[PDB]
Amino acid sequence: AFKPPPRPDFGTSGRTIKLQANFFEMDIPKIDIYHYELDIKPCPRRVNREIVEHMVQHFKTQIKPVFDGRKNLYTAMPLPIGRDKVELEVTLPIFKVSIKWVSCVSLQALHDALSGRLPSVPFETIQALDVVMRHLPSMRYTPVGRSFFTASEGCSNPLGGGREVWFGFHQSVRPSLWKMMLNIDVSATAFYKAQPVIEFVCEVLDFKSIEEQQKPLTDSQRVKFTKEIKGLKVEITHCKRKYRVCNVTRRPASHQTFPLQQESGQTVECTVAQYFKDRHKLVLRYPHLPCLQVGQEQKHTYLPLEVCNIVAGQRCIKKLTDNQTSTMIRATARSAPDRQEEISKLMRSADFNTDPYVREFGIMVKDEMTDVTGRVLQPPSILYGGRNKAIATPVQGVWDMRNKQFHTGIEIKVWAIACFAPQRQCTEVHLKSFTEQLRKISRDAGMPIQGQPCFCKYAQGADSVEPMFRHLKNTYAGLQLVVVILPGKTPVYAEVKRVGDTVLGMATQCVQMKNVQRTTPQTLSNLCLKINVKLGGVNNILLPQGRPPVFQQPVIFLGADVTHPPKKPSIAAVVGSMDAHPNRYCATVRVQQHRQEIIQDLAAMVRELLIQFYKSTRFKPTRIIFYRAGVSEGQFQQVLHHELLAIREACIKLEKDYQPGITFIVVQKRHHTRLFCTDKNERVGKSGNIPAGTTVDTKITHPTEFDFYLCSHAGIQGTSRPSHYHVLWDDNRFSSDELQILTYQLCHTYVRCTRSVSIPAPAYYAHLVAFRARYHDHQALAKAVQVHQDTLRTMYFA
RNA sequence: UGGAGUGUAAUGGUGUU
RNA sequence: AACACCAUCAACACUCCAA
Repeated sequence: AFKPPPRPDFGTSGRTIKLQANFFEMDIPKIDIYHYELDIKPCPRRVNREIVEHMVQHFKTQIKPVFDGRKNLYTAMPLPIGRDKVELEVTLPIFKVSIKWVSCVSLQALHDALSGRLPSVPFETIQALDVVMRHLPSMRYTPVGRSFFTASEGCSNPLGGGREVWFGFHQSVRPSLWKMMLNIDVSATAFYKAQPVIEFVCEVLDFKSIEEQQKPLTDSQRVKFTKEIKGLKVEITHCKRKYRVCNVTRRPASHQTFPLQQESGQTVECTVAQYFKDRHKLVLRYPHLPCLQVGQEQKHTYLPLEVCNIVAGQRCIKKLTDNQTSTMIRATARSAPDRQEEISKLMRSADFNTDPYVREFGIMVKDEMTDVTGRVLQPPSILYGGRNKAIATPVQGVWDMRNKQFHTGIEIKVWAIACFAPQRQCTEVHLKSFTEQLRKISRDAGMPIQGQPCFCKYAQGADSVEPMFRHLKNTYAGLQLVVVILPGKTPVYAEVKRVGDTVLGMATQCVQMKNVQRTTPQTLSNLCLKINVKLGGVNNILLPQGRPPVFQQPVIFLGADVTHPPKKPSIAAVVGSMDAHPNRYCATVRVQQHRQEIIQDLAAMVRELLIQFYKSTRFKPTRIIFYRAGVSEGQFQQVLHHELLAIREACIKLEKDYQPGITFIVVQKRHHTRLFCTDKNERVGKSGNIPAGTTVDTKITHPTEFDFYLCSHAGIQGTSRPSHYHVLWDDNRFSSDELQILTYQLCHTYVRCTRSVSIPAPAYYAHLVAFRARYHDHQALAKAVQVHQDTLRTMYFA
């Protein structure tokens, strides 16, 4: 449970399709770079970079480095130092800096690591290279999180009010098969427009000009302007000095008063306008507008609008209106070719091969994106049943149930209707029409509604939920489903899930109000999928004969994900397959320490599933496929250490000396890796993304370890995010082709739609279970997520 | 709450007049 | 009570499901 497995082979299945990734090939010298520790007493990163810059130029006689922003420093060539601390002093129109030698980061070892010589890739080297590549834009651009942003060169994309659209990019140095690469992905966000506050007022209050009004209109405009400007920074323009607006004056600049404290003699009552007239010899062109209160309320510092400008680099947090969000998505999340050309454009205007800090270390980055071969895997046949037992073939990652019926359809004979929407806006005609339509779609799907509901009543208040269901359960012998019509976002849903999933173990299905009023066959169809799954039936199965050889022996599939609160316990969810299709899953959910991604009680959970598996299959799993979702790279060593043992432990304490092969895989949807079609004809749909099933396990993947990219879904909008799979462990010794095909095939067992999803069904289900347990003093709440006896044996989370 | 896709700080710590 | 720094994968919105 210590070392991750090396990549066994390279996949050869599927048709090859020429691709380009957003990785940029880097040329790195064999020189050793020198690392030094800094000690600065007592400061923000920008201040540190500035201080280091001064220290660089002011100590050139004694001693062109790159800087981390925090105590960490690197140089290309060595300098006059020793292990001894060398402390000095600098001055900013006042700091003490201590430079100490640390280490010699050899890039020869990096070439040896990328090559077959050394198995391990030195992390310190990756850190160093990243610091080098980031030192310039950390000062040149506006850093946000792990990205760098900036304004627009020519045109200015506006949003209205004081906002505008700033574009940016996220860079990170990554290792590859033979050559270090620079991963870069563009992004965009909303900053505050660098304009005079007078114009900020104009734009916020919908003024064509400031001279449209000469007297303030109302307190409400003061509140609106305050709501927009309170917290922002502004710079002054009659001296330079940057200030932070704390409030807005009620009174005009001509009447807003303050204690003048004119040297000795203390205070005299003076108005702001009069102050600017006397002190700064400035008559207010617009004395009638109120003032910005800056600094401390006790300090009484006020400023007229015509001397304040809003400083740039201020990102917005305020809510965005319809036009703002529209213009945002109408200028970002563009099609794949557009994003591609934007990244190319970015690599053109950033110009890394000309920057001095980059040139200092003799690094060369390719101005063209990385060409990668790639291959599109083959979609599995989906077997439907009914009288015809028709087959559905996924085309472009999507299929349909046209002239097809469920592999195992359930004849629904007893069901109920409980509408929580007001009858005023939800008539009985709506309910009856919805019932007819639903019955038709149901009978067509292979899950026939054999007759009218045995119950149909309006209601109100969450408090009506718990009593009623009991009554409903005791009156009608053998009811199968309870349908709950909801009027939109409501805590009622949460109570319906509480009573339904935990208390009685009754199959419940909520439907939003509007979908009862206006009904489309698609909605009713997917809804029927959900119903048929919730009642223990089987929508569709993978073609039995068309499966990887892993299915030749009893194998269980596990999915795991963790969800964290907005102080409250986090929750980890682990699901497991219960047949050999594999269509049916059972869910286990636990509560945990705050924001602890490492699943603590995993072992126990696994045990349950394993036990349940046997109970459902009368077979003991010879193999365990564990899809862990939600963990990033920096956690792997930790997670792989505990959870794998937790899995293994669960296999030992259960029966004898039973140790099946565990295949620990990590799913990742959150990463900065993009893929584009080289051939224009290979583009798919309006978004022009790569075809569903696109697999890449070369060039841009890990040099030694077992990882691969898989885009298993069709891009509906924007640019697809290819799901990343990193095999942290493999006892079954899978081949690349077999495991990739297995994954892509498990991406088709999602029962909520007739489409291929981005991540495998177990992981998705785990996410759904976790997010479901979210709606449901620590040991008290620990029993709140424990679902019902009968609910356990179902897929309620769907 | 029919479904899929993709766009965008909180805490504990040290410290401050 | 504000303000600095170091360690740490939920909401909202849009697109698509006529010819």
